[PDB]
Parts: sequence; structure tokens; C-alpha cells
Amino acid sequence: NLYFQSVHSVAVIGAPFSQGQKRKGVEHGPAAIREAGLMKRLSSLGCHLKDFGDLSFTPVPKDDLYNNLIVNPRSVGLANQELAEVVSRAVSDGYSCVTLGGDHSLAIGTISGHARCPDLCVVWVDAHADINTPLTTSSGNLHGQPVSFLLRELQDKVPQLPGFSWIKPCISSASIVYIGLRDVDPPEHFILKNYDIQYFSMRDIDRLGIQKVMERTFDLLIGKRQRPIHLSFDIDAFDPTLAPATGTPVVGGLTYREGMYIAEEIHNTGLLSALDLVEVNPQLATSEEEAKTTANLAVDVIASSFGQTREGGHIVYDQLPTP
Amino acid sequence: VHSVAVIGAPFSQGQKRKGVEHGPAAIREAGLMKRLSSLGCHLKDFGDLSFTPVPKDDLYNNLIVNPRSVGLANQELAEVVSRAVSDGYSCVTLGGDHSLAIGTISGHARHCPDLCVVWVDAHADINTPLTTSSGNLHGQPVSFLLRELQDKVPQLPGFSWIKPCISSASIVYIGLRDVDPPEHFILKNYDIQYFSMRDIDRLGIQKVMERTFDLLIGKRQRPIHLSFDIDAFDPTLAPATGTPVVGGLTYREGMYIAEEIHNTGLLSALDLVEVNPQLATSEEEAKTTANLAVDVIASSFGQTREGGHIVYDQLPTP
Amino acid sequence: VHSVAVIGAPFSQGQKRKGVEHGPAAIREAGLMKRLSSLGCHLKDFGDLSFTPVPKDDLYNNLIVNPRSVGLANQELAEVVSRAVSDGYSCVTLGGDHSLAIGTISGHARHCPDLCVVWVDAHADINTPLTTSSGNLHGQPVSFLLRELQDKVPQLPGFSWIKPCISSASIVYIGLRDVDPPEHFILKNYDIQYFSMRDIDRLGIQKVMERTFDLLIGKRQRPIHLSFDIDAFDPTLAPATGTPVVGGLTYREGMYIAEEIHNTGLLSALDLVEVNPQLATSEEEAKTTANLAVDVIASSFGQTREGGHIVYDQLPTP
Ligand SMILES: O=C(O)[C@H]1NCC[C@H]1CCCB(O)O
Ligand SMILES: O=C(O)[C@H]1NCC[C@H]1CCCB(O)O
Ligand SMILES: O=C(O)[C@H]1NCC[C@H]1CCCB(O)O
Ligand SMILES: [Mn+2]
Ligand SMILES: [Mn+2]
Ligand SMILES: [Mn+2]
Ligand SMILES: [Mn+2]
Ligand SMILES: [Mn+2]
Ligand SMILES: [Mn+2]
Repeated sequence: NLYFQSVHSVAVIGAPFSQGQKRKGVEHGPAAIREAGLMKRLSSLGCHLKDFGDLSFTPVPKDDLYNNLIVNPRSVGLANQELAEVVSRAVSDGYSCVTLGGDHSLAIGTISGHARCPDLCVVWVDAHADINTPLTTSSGNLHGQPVSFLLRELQDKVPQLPGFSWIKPCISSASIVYIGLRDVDPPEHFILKNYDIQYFSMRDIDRLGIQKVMERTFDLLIGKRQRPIHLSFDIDAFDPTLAPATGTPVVGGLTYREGMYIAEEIHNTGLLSALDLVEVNPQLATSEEEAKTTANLAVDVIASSFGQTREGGHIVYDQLPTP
Repeated sequence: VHSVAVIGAPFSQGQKRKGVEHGPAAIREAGLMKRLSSLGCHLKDFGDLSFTPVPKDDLYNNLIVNPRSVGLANQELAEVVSRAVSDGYSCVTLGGDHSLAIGTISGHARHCPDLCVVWVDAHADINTPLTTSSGNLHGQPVSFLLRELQDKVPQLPGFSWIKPCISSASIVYIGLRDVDPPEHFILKNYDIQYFSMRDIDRLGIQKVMERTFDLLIGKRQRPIHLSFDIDAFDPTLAPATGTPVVGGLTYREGMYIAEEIHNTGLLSALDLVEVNPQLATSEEEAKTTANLAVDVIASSFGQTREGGHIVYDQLPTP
Repeated sequence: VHSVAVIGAPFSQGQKRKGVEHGPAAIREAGLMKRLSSLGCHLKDFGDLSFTPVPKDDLYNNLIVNPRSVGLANQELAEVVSRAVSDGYSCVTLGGDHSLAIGTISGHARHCPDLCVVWVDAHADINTPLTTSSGNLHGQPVSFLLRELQDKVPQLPGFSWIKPCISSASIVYIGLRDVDPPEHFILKNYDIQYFSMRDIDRLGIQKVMERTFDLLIGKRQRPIHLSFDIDAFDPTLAPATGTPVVGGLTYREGMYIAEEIHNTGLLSALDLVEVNPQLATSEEEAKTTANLAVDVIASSFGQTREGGHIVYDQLPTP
């Protein structure tokens, strides 16, 4: 195929982060997504690719927990500082930056790096708000706290963690919209309500339908002006029947069609600037078909964010051959 | 904060498949009381009722199955429900087959003259003892409760105590997909409002709930009796049930119904019926059905998809 | 009262996967006849047609597999279909692969030139013999039937009998999700209207049906040909099929399409294709697909999810 509806320049970074949580196996998410044919699929869409490979993270030897709860803070903070450098570089060179996870604490680095695009906005697709502060978290898992480090308005509620001094809150509460929420901790509900952070929970999707959810999301984020979009997509936003290979599955999620629709609409803006595809943990699948299904779904989301659609039309056909 | 009473009704004589009597045990083992406690409910457990058996109770008019046993168990259940409601509790009854709504609705109506009913089921359960083809009383409970059908209903043995207590405009069905021709005639003829799966496909569950409440509580506040048959859900989500019908409610739709019922602040009684764990092909399928039953009950008392049940007042500061 | 002719067309040569020839029997074993009878249909079963096997049938231009075999079997089928239509029967052809639509549509158009087609499938089946990569004729049936496409279709051995009968404005697709680049080109350049899965996600199935009928029968009433590929449904619902594609129609959406088709009173012929019981991983997976095939056909002839199929106008009195 020589003709395509659009030609995107895409950078791919593997970020096998696992220290943002306790379940082993999420470090294998990048290799699982790659094995599901990610690079071939993007090439088939006419993308110009730059593969940065899979990043290497050496854990800090004396990484003592913060306030007897926050686990691996120097390792998470430091690995995110290195990831932020790679993202800033890829975006600076003109690539839409795809980061494969790895747990969701990697968004601290991808969003910080990307903003180095200060007017970026974030579409956070997840069953979870990931907005616990280091003081509200009950698990001490940093994948449940990334948004707290990034939002300007929450700065006074967030203590300075070891290995996190480099972070400057980059997004305002009006510049992030959540889609898919269904497992929100009481302090997170408090934060979303009191800081007027807009979200479309599963109940909002049940009422509005995904078409109106995307229209409203774009009105909130890019209604006033064109802005680079950061799509942070947790695989657990999808129903566990569709995405079983993940750490914190919650029943009643997005259908395959709703998830593709989100990605298709993001592509249709022509503003996608960085994408995170996180929390694929092949080890938590009960079977190879369950693991492959989850990895295939991750590839479908990424492909749809760069032009794959249900009707085709991504690949341009010149003329029909005559007998 | 809600005052919630729980009654186990291990009864199976409203139908022919054995095992539905284990439904209350399955729901309790799925952690019902712990979940309601975690939502701040002031609870009262009445336990699992031991229904007085009727030894001689064979086929009536070569059609009606166990009329004496169904009539008696429902009379006994009506007494326990009446006790819970008069004591100020929102009454949760765990089934057991759906013939048990004869008892729960009769018991509730003894204290609520203006009660209304939301009947969530794949079936209308409105055959009269003359229209029924199976003779199974779980397919007939609404016929004994509806005032407008009194002249169409014969007096069955053990059913003399029942007083029709609901009018045709006071019951709304949600989830219908397997309706008998006489049931269809009854619904249309008597102007009984229903939202079948086809109506949900067209309108969406949000409009279905808005219209349901407009019909029932649009003019005035009334106590709500939610009669919820687990088979309203798609059999892939609720396989452990006697009469599964494909193309049912999704998990999201069922939670939405329960959340909207909670939001009225008028839920007065809830029945969670037809969970038959013995009909599941595996243990996990039985447990999935029981877990779904708990989610319906918890959502009916405040459990949400947005984390607003436990109120946080101040975030800790560094 | 609907007069319905059931034809078993055990086609398999339109594709490479074996087992799809056992599709008509799998649908019968799923109780198709018992179901259509219960709906008050006047039935004629032609049984399974025995097509003349072509021993010497080499590939056309080193790509098109079994051309003569597919072309001849469709010629025989078009005659049986033309005769069943002539006799006053609504023709239900059981598949078999989707290349059989060449035969069913051709036969139907001989007596119904103003027919319109509702093609329900994950695929547009509109590759020409020159655009196909697989050489499988089930991916090309619509190219041989479309009037506006005649100059781009070469004459294949055993395909000369086919006269392009359907125009581009007389076919509407529903369910599309796996469309090859030359197929997208064809749909867009020949103005063929379609409702992909993305259009369904936006509009909802009720609006999709309203718009489908607006396009086809907005100006006048016309005979309807419903060509239904079982793969239109999500593979979780219809796994026993050759080319499954994730994110398809739900059970509810598929029933709604069939109900709307029934509601026009204009249904003249129906194809139920691509059920392959051999591709199922278990016995229940094959049975599920066959049961789904029966529900589609039954709903196209009156089966409802509200029980309004049978005339009932008087309640029995005690
Ligand atoms: O704070 C926590 O540990 C918890 N809060 C909600 C669930 C869990 C976090 C899940 C992270 B993720 O989005 O997969
Ligand atoms: O009358 C009957 O036996 C039949 N009519 C419709 C289906 C069945 C009733 C099923 C009872 B239930 O709600 O599970
Ligand atoms: O041309 C081809 O072989 C391919 N194009 C699209 C997919 C396949 C056709 C599938 C036929 B069917 O509707 O089951
Ligand atoms: Mn997350
Ligand atoms: Mn999550
Ligand atoms: Mn019932
Ligand atoms: Mn039922
Ligand atoms: Mn087809
Ligand atoms: Mn197909």
C-alpha cells in the first residue's frame, strides 16, 4: 500500500515500570504489546516510526518507604525523570510519543516530559482516578497517585517525596478529563468534586452514550483552542471480560466498541501528541488467549489512535483494476 | 444512613427446578451483610424462615402445582415483612422463587396504602391460574395482587387470605423479553406500563428510569417496592437461574436501575429472587450470580460507581 | 400468517474452511421448524439441496478458487428460489457460505425487480474477482449483483447466467467492521449507503433501522431481501463462523434489526449464512450459534420480546 488518508510520525518507548505497584508481571506489558504486532500495525497505517526500544530501570538500592506506606518512591521518581527526558526529546523532534507500560505511575514522567507543549490537555481513560495523594493513599502504590503530582491546584496537599523534587505541576484541574471511572476511593471522590475536575464515569456513559461523552470531552478541553492531546489509557478502563490481563480489574467497563470509539475520536481531532498504554500484565491472565486478547486490544487502541477505523478508509485505494 | 431488615425466604414450590431454596444462603455467603454494613446501614437480620410444610398438596384441576404450600409460605412471609416495615425498616427479602412476591408485596401493603412496584424481570409473572400453561405459581404472582384482575382470578386452596393491593397504574415492569400471549393481552388491555428489552434498546436505560418514576411518583411521593428477579440480567452475567432468557440487562444497566431507585430516597422494600446456585455448570458461575445479587442490593442502598457513599470531609495536609 | 419455504443450501466452495455445509442441518437441529410453526407460519421444507459436483474446476487466473462449482450451485439455487417464490412462499435459505447470496438474490429479482437488500454482516462482501486477495468467492457476491459495477467485473466460468439486478441505491449494509481498502473505495465511489459498527455506536440501532428504511422504502413499498451473515454478531455470541471479527452486534441489536424487518410486512426472502459448527471449540459453542441463527429467522417472521405474535382478545373467567 502506497497511499494513506494521513501520515503520522510516531515514536515508541517501552517503559517496563512495575515499582508503582505490587503485582509482578506488568514489566512484561511492553513485550506483550510488541508481540501482538504493534510496529507492523502502525507501519500498515503509513506511520513514520522511531522505535526508542525498551528503557532499562535499575532500582535504587536503599529506597526506603515514605511515611511507612509509599513504596519505592526514589525508583518511581527517578525512572519517571529519565522517561520524561525521552518523551520531551521525541515530542521536540516532532513525533507523537507512544509509551507502553508498565504501571500507570509512568504517566508522571510522560505527562511531565510532554509539558516541557505547556498548553497540553489530558484525556485519562481508566476505571480509576489515580488521584490519591501520598497522604490519602491506603495501599502506598504510586500507580494510584500520579495525577496528584501533576495538578497545579493540588500542590499544597502533596508532600515532597524522595526522588520527586524535579517535578513541577504542569496541568490545571480544567485541563484533564477522565473517562470510564467506576472504582473511586472516598478521598478521590472528594478531590474530583472539590477541585471541579470533569469526569465521565461509567454511569455518565450509560446516560449520555460514548458519542456525547467524546463531544463533551472535546468541548471542555479543545473547545476554546487547538491544544496538543495527551491520551493516558489504562487497559483496565475496558470490561475485564475484554481486558482480563491487568492488576485491578473492575466489572462493568467499556465495551470493545466504546474503547475504539474513544480512540477514533482522538485520532479525528488531529491533535494527539502523546499516548500511554498502561497496566497490561500478561501474568494475570488465566490463559494465553486471555493474555493475547488483552495485548491485541492494546494494539487496537494504539492503531485506532493513529487512523485504524471500523469502516476502513485509512488505506487510500487509487482506482479499480479493469478486466 | 438506612434502616435495613433482611429476611431469607428459602422457598421453591412456586416452580419445578430444585435448588432455588439455596439462593438466600448463596447471597449471604457472597457477603451481603458486610457490604450493607460498609454503606452505613443499621441492620436487622430476621434469619432464614422455616416455612410450615403442607404434606398433602398435589396438582389442582390437573394444572396448578403446590397451591396450598405456596399460599401458606406466602401468608407466613407477609407476617414477617409486615413486622419489619411497621418497625421502620426497608425490607430486603432473599429468594427463593418469584411466587414469594405474593407474600412480600401483601406484607408491605399492610402499612403502605399508596405503595408502587418496580418489577425487574425477563418475565411479567402475570398469568392468572386460568391463563397459565405451566401451572407454576412463580409465573402468576402479580395476578393475585392486581385489583383489576380480581374477577379473572379463581380462589385457589390456601389463597383466601390474599387481598388485591395494587392497581394497574401502580406497577411498572423493566426488562421483559419472554411474555406469554395472555400476559401480553393483560399488559395492553389493562394499560400496565412496561419497558421491555426492546424499549430499553430504543430509549436507553436513563429514559426508561425517568419515565418509570414519572408514571409512579410524578404526582406524589410513594414508598417503592423493588421486586428484582436475577434473570432480568443476561444469562452470561447471571447463569444460576431456572428460566434464563438470552438478551438481558447488562451489569451497567442493572446497576443503573438500582442507583436510580436509591436516588429517589423512597425504596421501602426489595425482593432479590430466583438465584438457583445448583443450576450453574461450575462453582465460579454460582458465585458470579450471588456476587451480582449483592451488587444489586448494595446499589439499591447507596453503593455507586463514583465513590460518593463514604463521605470524606478534609484531606490530610503535609 | 406467513407462508415460509426453508431451503438447505450446503455451500462450502465459496471459501476454504470446511464445515459450513453442515450449517443448514445445525439450524434445523436447533428446532427451526418447531419455532416457525409456533408462529403460525405455513411451512414447506425442501430439505438440503444436492448440487452437481464439478470434478475438473481449476483456479481462475491463479487466484479464484472453485469458480464453476460456486457458479453452477448458485444457478441451481436461483431456480429452486424462483420456484419457491412463485409458489407463494417467503424464501428462507440456510447456508452455507455467503457466496449463495448470488443464487438467492438472482432468483428473487426474477419475480421482484424492484427488490431492495438489507445486508447484515461484519463484511461488505463486495470485492471484485480482480480486487480479492484470498480468491474466496464468499468475499465477492455483491460485485456480481451490482449494476453500476458491471464494467469492473470479468466474466468467470459458470457466472455468465448472472444478470446484474441490484442498483447501488437499493442495497444498505448494517454491521460493517472489517472492510478491505478496495471495498471502502467501492462503497464511497458508488454511493452505497452503510451503517458500520461506528454508525451504530453513534445513532443506536433504532435510528439505524429508521434511516435504512428511509433510504430503501422512503418513496414506495418494495419487496425486502434480508441477507444475514451470522458473523455480524459479536464472536462471543456467534463463535461457530469462518471470519469472526471482535466488536459486533449484540443479541439485542440483531433481534431489533429482524423485528423492524418483520414490522414492515415487506420481507420476501431471507438468507442465514456462515454458521460452521466445526469451527466451534465445544458442543455448546456450536449449539449457541445455531440457536442464535433460529432467533434471527423467527424474529424476521414475528417472534417478539413482548409476546405479541399470537392474537389474544379475551381472558378466561372463573
Ligand atoms: O490507590 C490505590 O491503590 C487504589 N485506588 C483505586 C484502585 C487502586 C489504584 C489502581 C491504579 B490503576 O488505575 O490501575
Ligand atoms: O407461566 C410460566 O410458567 C411462564 N411464563 C413466562 C415464563 C414462565 C414464568 C417464569 C417465572 B420467572 O419470572 O422466573
Ligand atoms: O475477500 C475476502 O476474502 C475478505 N474481505 C473481507 C473479509 C473476507 C470476506 C469474508 C466473507 B464473509 O462475509 O464471511
Ligand atoms: Mn491507571
Ligand atoms: Mn486503572
Ligand atoms: Mn420472576
Ligand atoms: Mn423471571
Ligand atoms: Mn458475508
Ligand atoms: Mn461476514
